[PDB]
Amino acid sequence: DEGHITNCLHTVRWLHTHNLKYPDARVSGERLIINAPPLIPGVISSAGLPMRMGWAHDSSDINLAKLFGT
DNA sequence: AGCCACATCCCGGCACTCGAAGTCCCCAACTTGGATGATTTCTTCCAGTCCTGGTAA
Repeated sequence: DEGHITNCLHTVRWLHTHNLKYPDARVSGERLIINAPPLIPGVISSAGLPMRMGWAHDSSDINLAKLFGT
């Protein structure tokens, strides 16, 4: 089903490393993809963690995004 | 060696004591024997309603 897979391929455009909408769903615009900052000895942060991505956009997609973003 | 600034130092001076009875010492502080049985601990029915999405067809 090229249509089902096409709808799934489209979700890739909004995979991100950092989520600009987290505290408030009203924020509108582009995604953010950045490598973790250099480690600071006195601070707990993403600097000590491996690279991972997530997904946010329409409520409807949830299932269709799972093929490539898992 | 002679001259000047700044430290303190000791005598004359000053002010206070201050109303107005005493109130007992010393050493000791208990051993033993037992704390109960038999029975039972509730049942009927019920457990609100409405407002407060973003995104794309």
